[PDB]
Amino acid sequence: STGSATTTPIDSLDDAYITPVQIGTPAQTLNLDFDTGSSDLWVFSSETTASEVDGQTIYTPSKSTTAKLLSGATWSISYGDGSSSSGDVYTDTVSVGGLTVTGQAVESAKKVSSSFTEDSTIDGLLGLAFSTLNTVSPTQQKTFFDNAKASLDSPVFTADLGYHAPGTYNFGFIDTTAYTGSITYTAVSTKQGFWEWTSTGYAVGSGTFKSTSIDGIADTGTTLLYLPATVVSAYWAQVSGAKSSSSVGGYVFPCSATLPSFTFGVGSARIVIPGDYIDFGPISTGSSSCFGGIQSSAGIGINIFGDVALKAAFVVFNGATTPTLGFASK
Repeated sequence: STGSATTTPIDSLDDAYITPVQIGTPAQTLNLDFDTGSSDLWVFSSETTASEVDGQTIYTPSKSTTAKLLSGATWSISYGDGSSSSGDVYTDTVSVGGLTVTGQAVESAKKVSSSFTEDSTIDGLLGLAFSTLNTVSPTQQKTFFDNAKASLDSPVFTADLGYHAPGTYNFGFIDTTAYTGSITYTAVSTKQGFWEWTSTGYAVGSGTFKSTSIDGIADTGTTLLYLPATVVSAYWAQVSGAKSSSSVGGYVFPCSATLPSFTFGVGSARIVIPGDYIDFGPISTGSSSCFGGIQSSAGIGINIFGDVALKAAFVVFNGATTPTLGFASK
């Protein structure tokens, strides 16, 4: 089997992407944030504290003939940005882009933090990291991908995120029309539960490539590119007036600037992030200070190849017995 679903930016900045997902019988379609940096499929629901719901579409398990309470199971998750959610668990039928999993754990939120409430466009998350990170207790649950894997034509999914435009998540096949040149595959460590890999270096604009190992995660659920302070300083030094602002919370730059590209290495291959992808616009409406899309990872504890990086590539998440990651230009 295979699946193919379009993913759409939630706003004009590509802060996140939503993908429609069918849950239950008859189908309830919710728009979920596919997150290769976590491993829980959770939804706003009929159980979510009323004051914490503001425009989201909810899953109502009592209206699904295939929903079953997973008795005694609870979940609770905290994300890198400090947001969180928790609740109980149902199993139900879940379909993405025509690919169906029966008995998928659907984690129903009883509580969500303010950032989730405030984002009316995101009805929940669909985790695509390794199932060892799943938070369900006392019986850990598998991700949608893990459950689908054995049925897939090939044990892979691909992320093809758009820059200010829709893109695609495919399951079970590689669309050879969706990228240019060849795909370069690189080793993955699953030791921390992430799609963790080592970039071979970087360049700023038309500058020379610096060969240096940068361990990080491929994370579709993180907006920006978070890299070591040395790398980030070298990038922003090429933008007149750019500075790190503790009050704003990262590097800002004059909105009058033209940003240089940023290249990262994948083996001997190179992915180029155009400068425009690094512009996140005014820090507040009307401001002439703009927020940068490359930020320091210092204090996170890991480097993160988030959407800024991933949307410059066609990315293969290869879930074979020994997982790997592939990157192609597009």
